[PDB]
Amino acid sequence: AKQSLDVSSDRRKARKAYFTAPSSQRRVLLSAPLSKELRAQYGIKALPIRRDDEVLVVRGSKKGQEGKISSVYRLKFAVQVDKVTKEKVNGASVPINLHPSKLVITKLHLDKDRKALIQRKGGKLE
RNA sequence: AAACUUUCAACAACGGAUCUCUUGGUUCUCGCAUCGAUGAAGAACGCAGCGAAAUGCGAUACGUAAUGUGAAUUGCAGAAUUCCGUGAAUCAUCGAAUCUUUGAACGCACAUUGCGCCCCUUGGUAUUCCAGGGGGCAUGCCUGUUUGAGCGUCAUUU
Ligand SMILES: [Mg+2]
Ligand SMILES: [Mg+2]
Ligand SMILES: [Mg+2]
Ligand SMILES: [Mg+2]
Ligand SMILES: [Mg+2]
Ligand SMILES: [Mg+2]
Ligand SMILES: [Mg+2]
Ligand SMILES: [Mg+2]
Ligand SMILES: [Mg+2]
Ligand SMILES: [Mg+2]
Ligand SMILES: [Mg+2]
Ligand SMILES: [Mg+2]
Ligand SMILES: [Mg+2]
Ligand SMILES: [Mg+2]
Ligand SMILES: [Mg+2]
Repeated sequence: AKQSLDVSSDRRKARKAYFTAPSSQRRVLLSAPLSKELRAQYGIKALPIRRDDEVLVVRGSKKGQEGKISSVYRLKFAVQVDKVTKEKVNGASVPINLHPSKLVITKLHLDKDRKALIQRKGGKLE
């Protein structure tokens, strides 16, 4: 239950705040949990998702597939992961949009800001 | 007997009801006090690699700076060794700037993209003419400054 008179339980307001979120807010909204191995290694549970992250799909119809995130398509709230495609009938190959909450990060793209982000969230960085 | 006409069903039409949704409205409550001659509200015209609008901006033109975040944007195209970085982004924030023609709108005028005058500077053999660049020139009122006007009026003068 809500205890503060600053946040809203209004469903209409929550949906406007989701669907009209700018990209810097959608980055936090498009978070993805880590794997068992990375959660043991880094001490933290979920991070905002990145391009060069390696992921495993754990839901839907492409579950159990691997790849690198080809694109974080924040305008569609989606991630496009290579090796996860739809073969069209003309021979074209279109990327299937995935949600990061149905993904599991199995290898992070680490740089200085990601390391500081892990340490900020309390992570082991090991 | 058909055709025709009528009724009913199924399927197909016409049409967009019903149901289920909802980034909208409505009403109540709480908190706050902030437009403009330092040029507002409003208007017109423009601005994007491909845009008519909406939204945003002003010839620095869907923006510049600065700061925070930290890798997007994307409908295509392009750029993406910049990506362990004073650093992507139609991102957030926003204290520095720009801000066309206007508009209370302020040289005058305006059904004109009309006509002046002043200063500095530049070019044309130029203080005077023509041109370009920059800066000015409204009204009422207040305080002050300077220059004045009035036998309104006081001293001082062979
Ligand atoms: Mg990070
Ligand atoms: Mg009301
Ligand atoms: Mg203006
Ligand atoms: Mg205005
Ligand atoms: Mg209008
Ligand atoms: Mg433009
Ligand atoms: Mg437009
Ligand atoms: Mg600019
Ligand atoms: Mg940007
Ligand atoms: Mg913005
Ligand atoms: Mg300018
Ligand atoms: Mg402006
Ligand atoms: Mg005239
Ligand atoms: Mg005329
Ligand atoms: Mg006066």
